[PDB]
Amino acid sequence: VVTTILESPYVMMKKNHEMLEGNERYEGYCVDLAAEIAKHCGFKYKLTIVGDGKYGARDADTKIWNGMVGELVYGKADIAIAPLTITLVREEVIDFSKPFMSLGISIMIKKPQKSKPGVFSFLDPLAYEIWMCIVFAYIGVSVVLFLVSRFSNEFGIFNSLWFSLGAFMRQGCDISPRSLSGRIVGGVWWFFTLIIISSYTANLAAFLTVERMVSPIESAEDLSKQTEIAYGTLDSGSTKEFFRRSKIAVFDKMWTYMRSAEPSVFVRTTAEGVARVRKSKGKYAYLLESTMNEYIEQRKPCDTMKVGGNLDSKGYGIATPKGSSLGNAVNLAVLKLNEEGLLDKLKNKWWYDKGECGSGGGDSKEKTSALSLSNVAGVFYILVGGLGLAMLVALIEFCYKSR
Amino acid sequence: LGISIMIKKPQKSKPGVFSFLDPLAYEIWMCIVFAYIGVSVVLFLVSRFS
Ligand SMILES: O=c1[nH]c2cc(C(F)(F)F)c(N3CCOCC3)cc2n(CP(=O)(O)O)c1=O
Ligand SMILES: CCCCCCCCCC
Repeated sequence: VVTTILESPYVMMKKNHEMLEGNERYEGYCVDLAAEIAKHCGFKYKLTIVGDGKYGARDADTKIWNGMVGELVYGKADIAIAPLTITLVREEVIDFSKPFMSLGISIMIKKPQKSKPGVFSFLDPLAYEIWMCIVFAYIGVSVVLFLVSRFSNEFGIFNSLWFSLGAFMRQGCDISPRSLSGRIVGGVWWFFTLIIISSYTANLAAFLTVERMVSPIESAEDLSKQTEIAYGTLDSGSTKEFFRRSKIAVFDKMWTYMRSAEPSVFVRTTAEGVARVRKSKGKYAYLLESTMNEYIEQRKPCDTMKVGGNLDSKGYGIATPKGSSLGNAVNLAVLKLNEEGLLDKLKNKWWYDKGECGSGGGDSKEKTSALSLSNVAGVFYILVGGLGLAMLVALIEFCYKSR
Repeated sequence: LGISIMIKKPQKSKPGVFSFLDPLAYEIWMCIVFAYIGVSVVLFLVSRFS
């Protein structure tokens, strides 16, 4: 007479549960765990799911345990082969195994996918500092060419800025320097433009060929500092109580943010939380138990992923009432299962082998597409802006010269 | 003998006649033509003021 719980990856009801019902045919990770714990410790067990459907807790006035703690303290069932977060209160009333699985408060974010190419994206292949240095190098070269042609000759400032700009944009030059000191400047600026244009084309080809996606946030230590991404918990439970009772600097900040923030970042249920993460953009991050997050990221549509380590560690046990002669028959078997590499094999199978998606198959899967007008339109805007400006200055010069 | 794979035979996949235009979408080429006409007319207009 062992209890259980209905969490999907641990104890699940298979297709056509009417035909296959009861201890004879169940599916789940905890089901295989119970089978193996019986194989190591032969005993009569009947899978009696908890009636209440939840884990232990005591009401302050009622002072009674309910779920898989009430089913154990009150002799309603032998043990509880199900995920129990080992904790002080539960231990004080049950006898806990050595943790057969350790976990923590993971961070859940939507899988980083390529954004819409912004306006002014054409100047991505070169850093901002390089663009500014290009502008001021052009303005320095033109001034020096002017000064050189006016020591020792139509290279006035206006007519030399045009030559430098013509030489940069690969379009043929109208005139060429004749002196030696003008020709040195011409030659070195020609070399400079050649190298820069080759660098821009090559780096753009690198951008287009292999795409490299980066997670916007890596760990909660930086998620606290960001604050442009909203991150939320479940309503109330281990996670919220942990954050309110925390005293570490980063966690205290991550709680002060979420305590006073609008709208309601706290989510009613984990299904709503994952739905909100998937629906929204990368502006929402969800803080849940590590196991649930690892499991969720494997099912369809595989649109989410786990980032960063576990914030605080706690383990899952196999409960047993204090006076049981079976109390010490489970510690040793759990330790042996953990040491044999059997529990890890069970989890690996149950989570990755029964996985909706695989990482290796879509690892590269690279396909290239034609440059849409969205990528480029940042230069069409500049073109039409330049034309409008040219007409404007033409009218200004005309009006000034007419009077 | 043994268990063996079986996949659809990859076709020759001959390229299109005007396949050289692929690296830029249709909209980009046509807006290039239209911006060319616009720039030519604006340059002419600005050049001529009496
Ligand atoms: O003993 C407890 N064990 C628990 C085990 C699990 C899980 F491992 F996932 F099955 C969860 N979930 C976390 C989110 O995914 C679905 C349910 C809650 C548990 N809670 C309530 P908490 O206080 O919110 O942790 C307990 O009290
Ligand atoms: C899709 C066919 C249109 C391409 C026109 C190419 C001409 C551009 C040079 C002005």
